[PDB]
Amino acid sequence: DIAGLTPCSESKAFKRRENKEVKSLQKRMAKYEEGSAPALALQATAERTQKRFEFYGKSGLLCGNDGLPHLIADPGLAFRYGHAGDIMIPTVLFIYMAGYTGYAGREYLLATRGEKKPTQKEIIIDVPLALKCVAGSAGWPLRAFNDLRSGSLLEKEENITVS
Amino acid sequence: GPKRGSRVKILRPESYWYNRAGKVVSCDQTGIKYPVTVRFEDVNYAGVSTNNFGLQEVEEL
Amino acid sequence: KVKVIVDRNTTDTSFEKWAKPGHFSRTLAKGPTTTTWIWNLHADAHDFDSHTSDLEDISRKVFSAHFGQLGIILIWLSGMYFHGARFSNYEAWLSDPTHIKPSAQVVWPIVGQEILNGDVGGGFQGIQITSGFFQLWRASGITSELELYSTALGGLLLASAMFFAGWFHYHKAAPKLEWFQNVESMMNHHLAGLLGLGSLGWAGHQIHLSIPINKLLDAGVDPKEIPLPHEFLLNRELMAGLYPSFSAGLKPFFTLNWSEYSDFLTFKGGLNPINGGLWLTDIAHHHLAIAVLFIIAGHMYRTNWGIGHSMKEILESHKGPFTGAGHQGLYEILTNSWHAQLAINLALFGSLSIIVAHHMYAMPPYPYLATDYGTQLSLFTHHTWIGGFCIVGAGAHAAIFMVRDYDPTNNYNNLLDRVIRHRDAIISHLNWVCIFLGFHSFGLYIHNDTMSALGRPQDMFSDTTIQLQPIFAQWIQSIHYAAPQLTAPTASAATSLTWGGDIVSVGGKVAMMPISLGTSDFMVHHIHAFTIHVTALILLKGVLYSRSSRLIPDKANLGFRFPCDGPGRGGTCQVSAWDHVFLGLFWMYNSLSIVIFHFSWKMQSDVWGTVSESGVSHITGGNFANSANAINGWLRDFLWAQSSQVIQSYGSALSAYGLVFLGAHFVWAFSLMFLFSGRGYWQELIESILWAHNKLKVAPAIQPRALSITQGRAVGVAHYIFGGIVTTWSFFLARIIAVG
Amino acid sequence: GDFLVHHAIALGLHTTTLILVKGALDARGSKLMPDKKDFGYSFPCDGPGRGGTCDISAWDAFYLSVFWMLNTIGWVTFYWHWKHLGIWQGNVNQFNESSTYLMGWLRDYLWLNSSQLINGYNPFGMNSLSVWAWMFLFGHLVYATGFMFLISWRGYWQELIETLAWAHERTPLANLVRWKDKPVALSIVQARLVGLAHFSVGYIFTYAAFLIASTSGKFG
Amino acid sequence: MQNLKIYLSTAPVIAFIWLSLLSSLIIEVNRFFPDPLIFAF
Amino acid sequence: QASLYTHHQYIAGFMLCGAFAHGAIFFIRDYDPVANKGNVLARILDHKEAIISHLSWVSLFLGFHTLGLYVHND
Amino acid sequence: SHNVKIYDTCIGCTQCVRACPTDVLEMVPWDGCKAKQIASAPRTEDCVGCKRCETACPTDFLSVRVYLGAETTRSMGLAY
Ligand code: CLA
Ligand code: CLA
Ligand code: CLA
Ligand code: CLA
Ligand SMILES: CC1=CCCC(C)(C)[C@H]1/C=C/C(C)=C/C=C/C(C)=C/C=C/C=C(C)/C=C/C=C(C)/C=C/C1=C(C)CCCC1(C)C
Ligand code: SF4
Ligand code: SF4
Ligand code: SF4
Repeated sequence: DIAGLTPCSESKAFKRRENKEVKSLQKRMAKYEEGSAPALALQATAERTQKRFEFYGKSGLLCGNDGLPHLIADPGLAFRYGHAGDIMIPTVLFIYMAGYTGYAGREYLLATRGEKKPTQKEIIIDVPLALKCVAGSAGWPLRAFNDLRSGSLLEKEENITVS
Repeated sequence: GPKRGSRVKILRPESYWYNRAGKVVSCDQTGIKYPVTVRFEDVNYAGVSTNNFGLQEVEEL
Repeated sequence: KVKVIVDRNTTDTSFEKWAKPGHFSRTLAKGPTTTTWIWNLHADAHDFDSHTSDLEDISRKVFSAHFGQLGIILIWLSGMYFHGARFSNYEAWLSDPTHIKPSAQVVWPIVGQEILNGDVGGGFQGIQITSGFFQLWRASGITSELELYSTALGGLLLASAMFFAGWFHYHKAAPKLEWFQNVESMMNHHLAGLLGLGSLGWAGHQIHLSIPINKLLDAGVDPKEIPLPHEFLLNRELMAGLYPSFSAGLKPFFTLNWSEYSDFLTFKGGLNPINGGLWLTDIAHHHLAIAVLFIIAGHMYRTNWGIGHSMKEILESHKGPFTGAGHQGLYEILTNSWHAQLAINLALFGSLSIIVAHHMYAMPPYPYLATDYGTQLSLFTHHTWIGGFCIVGAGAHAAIFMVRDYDPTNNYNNLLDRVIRHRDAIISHLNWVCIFLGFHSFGLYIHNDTMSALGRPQDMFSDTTIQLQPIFAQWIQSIHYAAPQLTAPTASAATSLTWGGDIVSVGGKVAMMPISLGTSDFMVHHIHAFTIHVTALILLKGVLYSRSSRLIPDKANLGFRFPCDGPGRGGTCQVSAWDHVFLGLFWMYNSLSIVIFHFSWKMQSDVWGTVSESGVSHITGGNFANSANAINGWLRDFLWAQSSQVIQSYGSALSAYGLVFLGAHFVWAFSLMFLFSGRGYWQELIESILWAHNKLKVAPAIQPRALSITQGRAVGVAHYIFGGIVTTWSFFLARIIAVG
Repeated sequence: GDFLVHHAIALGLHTTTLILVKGALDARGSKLMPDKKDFGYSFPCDGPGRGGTCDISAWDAFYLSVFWMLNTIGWVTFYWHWKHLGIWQGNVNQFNESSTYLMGWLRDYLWLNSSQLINGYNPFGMNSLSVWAWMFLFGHLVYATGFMFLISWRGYWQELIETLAWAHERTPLANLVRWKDKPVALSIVQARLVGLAHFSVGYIFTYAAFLIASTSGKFG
Repeated sequence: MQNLKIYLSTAPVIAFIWLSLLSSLIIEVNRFFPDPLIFAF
Repeated sequence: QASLYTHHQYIAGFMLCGAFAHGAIFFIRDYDPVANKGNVLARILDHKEAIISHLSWVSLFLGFHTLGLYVHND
Repeated sequence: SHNVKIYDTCIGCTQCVRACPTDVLEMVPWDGCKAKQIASAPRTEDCVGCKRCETACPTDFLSVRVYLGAETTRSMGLAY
């Protein structure tokens, strides 16, 4: 299909790749009589591993010749051809994960800025003031636009330069 | 000219406080080349918190 | 004269000062101006000469903090026994040691990492152990799991007693200076009390526990039938069955014929050809013989009673014609300054570790150390390095004494004095000895390398070709295999098998056979000599020129640890006496690293491997003296050849070595960033990034500053050594745990 | 595997420019030392003041680029070689399978190629690659020499020469023979320049021997 | 208790405590929801 | 081919690293800010950091993520 | 011989003159200063290049800046 790939469920080497692991695993657990937890621990992993195979085959990942599932970047490809969960969705997740801690770091420096000596306030955090920021940081996309358009996000031209 | 305690912005090209606010600790009534003395909360590379400037450079805000 | 003499309620135990970082040194108490104050805190925390002045304040901090280290070591020993208790396979190992491999650590299943649990033995899955606890615990007569929990708790209990001792002797009741000024008491006690009694106490454990137990094991019983330990000392008739002389009671000891005990106190020498260890009968006769000798040697110093020497007399009564006033200054140096007394301690107590690495190797004193090769290797490489650093400790602190604690008024025309004065002679000659060995030790490989590649093997120094043989070393091994005749008349045999003895087997493995010293053995020791000299050049030069050199007359006033003085004089870069320890660590690293590669692949070549009956085929098939003459065969036969164990492991039990192996490359190559670069480029670059944070108004109030010069040099050595040792760690274990 | 490498390549091009683009724009001056316009082009430092300037110059900035130049080219010439090796040897599966994880680079490309090269000087006899077997060692020893100049800085060696120029001076039979030009530990910048020469000369001869003698040993 | 808090508010403490809250959480998310390559569930 | 392709990559490397060095020797000596006031060269020196800072972002992005994937795949 | 030159910015703190291990900088009286004192370098001969001067200047950007020239028997500080 896409890019000369095939869905991993209808792949073949992928099916080798799944059923070659259990063999090497089970031939190993034949050395432990069931009265041993190692007989159970190995068993539980073989059943744990097969779950993910039926998951990867189902979810529709694309395995190339090797049988290993690949991904696809472009929105116009992921979206239209149906699998965007590889990056396109989690690339939104991350930004909200990263910007949240990103923007929660900016407010704290603002709130702790005006004082007698902000320095000791950076070493020793007052967690309540940091908590009020961790709370306030949520919905940073809407709070970033506003510091952006109100003009309070940038520090403008009093920055220092050299020559 | 400029008066003690009032905030300042510094346009001196070679400096660590260039375009950075500072508070005059003292201004001399004299003919000194560099009469005004400012003070900055920030620290220089040398660890210097204070410096003398010329009237042509210091500007009060 | 010698009294207790302590203060009371000196400091105040409270958190007042924990919330005030940098409270100790006057410079740090002012809070961070820049980011360096965060770094300058840690380096100055344990430096007690910057904190304070008098020895009362320093020593209390020093003494009270030794309890800290001991309180940590015991939490460590407790943890190691506990994981022997619950998570180890020990019982299964204990019954069938010739097969089961040792394991303690167990990996939680999550994140697909449970594959690290290897199938080992005794129906168990876990990590291999190279530490060697199991083969100690057999020699201590520990069988069940209950003895281990009792140590884990007892070890973790007494650990809590130390921190209280630490608290009690700093805050509450702190000794005065005079108390720490009593050496002769302290030396009577340590030598008699620790080592003298601590040997008897252990010589009393072996006799009533290990000697009886380890006889019942190799007799073929197993832990299920073994009497409890308190059965042995509470039953004679039980004990007398093992060794009949217990029926004699204590009379033979008192009636003064000790030949009576020749059953359970022997003099034998050689390895026991069942367990492979040293015969455990004489090891009791060992400690006992030492303990009696230490307690004697603890009485030579007088304290109250006017019997025994003082120190000051011993030193000041030695004056030669060559040396002028001899030792008149040494006493008031070593009792008035810690760094002086620390450099002396780290010197020996460092190299004593390296000495241990040869003995535990050459004559293994544990049951079944032979059948596990990873443990003998891991304990030869361990103690060398630990002895290697503690030597460089002597190089660093001796330099600290010069710069700081050294005053001329005490020592004039002294042995210390007369050394500083001719120093240009000492360093110059040592500097010649290195260049000498440089071409002779090393260069002879380049000859061997080249003459090979030119297709003229008739030339390269080898066994068939030009003979360079270790005459003396060979000749030494002659005496000691002829020793248990006349020079050692009462013995079973020679001390160890590395001498001219014969091979010994267990579990189809070679315990120890003899070792032959050929030309390739000759050429290497001189490379050991070459490195050990060069690394002495660097540390000695650091001590003698610490104060002031010919080019920098003031150097002392610039401190122990400083960057260059100028760019002037062609630049002074890295002239300080902290910076000669910087350099010594790359030669230490180099010196010891090849000490190992000599060991590891000599020992695989000429000793280890399975007993094949016919042929005694080794691991490498006995290629060393032929294999490695030139640097030619060190890539092929050693690094290349030996490393095909670590690389092919992924999805295997030891795969965690395959990751670490590379992970130790990344950290090593990462070090080069800090060694090759320089500050001012990194401080300029940070100036740009601040423009980014400023533009977004995110500028921090603790100003980022690039690492200081000597900071960047330290973090450069930190990784270069770290990442470089962790390779050989991963390269050895993955090698032998597979093979051995 | 093709994908992940082109980002390393792309990485190497930026950090090389990042260094060089910096050295150009800070040649005039920066916040730390804004005299560099008038202080010369290649100079050791401004001294251990105001934070201990080192490599502050614009030559020392260039100096650092070479070390990255030799990676981003090393990554290329590696990635070109071992994609082709499989194709010359008739198999596309050695690369695109093991190319993703970093072990195949070490475990497959480096381990197989080294077997032919090291057998040149073999004590059993000289192969026709014994030319390169030697040089591949000559390549490391120069590279390894290069660290002595890059790591150990001057002031250590200048105090060492002092002891030697004292010994040669006061030793007998060498009193009579003396130097015109008083020996001195070579300049700060001079070493780094000498240092980076060894680093490169060694960096090239190993890969020049490995590449040639891998494809001369196998013939693709 | 005044000063015990201020110490617990130092930089390295929170750096330890708060990462060990992520680390633990991110570890256990993988306990119940194992092997999450793509967001498909 | 191998002995060639590597030649012209390395010899292309050194030449660029020299293109920037003489780019610096330019700015360090024979550049004149007066006659260049308001030029295109002076506009670049007017923003040094933007160029420096963004190359510092791109080089880090590729830094963490490219290595971060090789390690994850390992 | 190294070059050392001094600027208007001096406060006359003498903290340079205390630094020079060869005693180059020598305080010359002056007028426009607050303390009416200015350093100066009569010997460019014996400036070794330590730049212990530039570390000692309390001034924001230095009142002394040592410009390293060529290096003679003295300015190399040779005992040989
Ligand atoms: C939370 C504060 C904060 C914020 C808002 C930013 C924001 C920024 N940094 Mg940054 N940075 C920070 C902390 C922060 N940094 C710290 C603590 C360090 C190291 C000590 C750095 C080191 C750093 C470098 C080296 C670079 C940036 C860059 C950037 C810019 C691009 C974003 C990026 O890719 O960074 C990527 C971030 C990193 C590589 C490291 C960040 C590590 C985390 C985020 C720091 C921890 C945050 C802190 C614990 C939050 C506490 C919250 C609590 C007090 C309430 C952007 C302006 C880049 C730039 O200027 O390009 C334009 C750049 O080159 N920063
Ligand atoms: C028989 C008497 C005796 C004994 C056994 C010890 C034993 C010890 N001393 Mg010691 N000491 C003594 C008398 C004695 N001392 C006297 C009279 C003085 C006065 C000059 C000193 C002054 C002194 C200093 C200044 C230092 C020691 C240190 C040490 C320890 C050595 C370091 C080590 O590796 O320990 C190995 C540890 C063990 C083998 C664990 C066993 C530890 C247990 C608790 C036995 C300790 C017994 C000890 C005598 C205390 C008992 C009395 C107390 C319970 C009331 C060790 C615990 C060093 C040390 O660690 O400082 C804390 C150290 O720096 N001692
Ligand atoms: C492989 C790299 C390498 C090499 C070869 C050396 C070599 C040397 N270092 Mg060293 N060093 C290195 C890396 C290296 N270093 C690194 C990475 C560091 C960082 C910590 C240091 C740090 C360091 C210190 C701190 C010290 C040394 C010292 C020495 C010298 C010891 C005397 C000696 O062996 O000379 C003998 C020469 C050799 C062994 C080289 C072999 C070459 C052959 C045999 C000769 C060639 C024949 C002929 C001349 C060919 C040329 C002909 C041609 C022109 C046509 C020696 C020159 C010490 C020193 O100088 O004091 C003695 C010293 O104090 N180095
Ligand atoms: C056609 C191209 C070209 C030209 C005309 C120049 C011209 C110049 N360059 Mg330049 N340069 C170039 C390419 C070029 N460069 C490239 C490609 C680079 C990057 C590598 C540089 C990097 C560079 C720097 C960093 C500097 C110059 C400098 C100079 C000026 C003086 C050069 C000098 O003193 O050399 C004199 C001759 C030598 C120094 C010979 C030294 C030998 C070198 C170190 C190579 C040694 C390695 C050797 C090949 C190993 C042999 C291997 C064998 C033993 C096996 C001069 C204007 C300098 C300048 O203007 O400063 C003000 C200066 O600092 N250039
Ligand atoms: C730092 C320095 C000192 C002072 C002055 C000085 C100018 C020397 C300054 C600059 C130094 C240097 C070397 C600057 C730049 C070096 C570099 C990397 C130049 C490379 C530029 C690359 C360029 C254009 C590529 C442009 C686009 C191309 C090919 C592709 C075109 C095409 C596409 C993409 C598809 C095929 C068909 C078509 C349309 C032809
Ligand atoms: S640059 Fe770094 S090394 Fe060279 S002198 Fe200044 S401080 Fe010492
Ligand atoms: S130069 Fe710097 S230090 Fe010397 S006097 Fe003028 S100001 Fe004070
Ligand atoms: S550098 Fe020249 S001037 Fe500055 S102190 Fe050292 S000698 Fe005196």
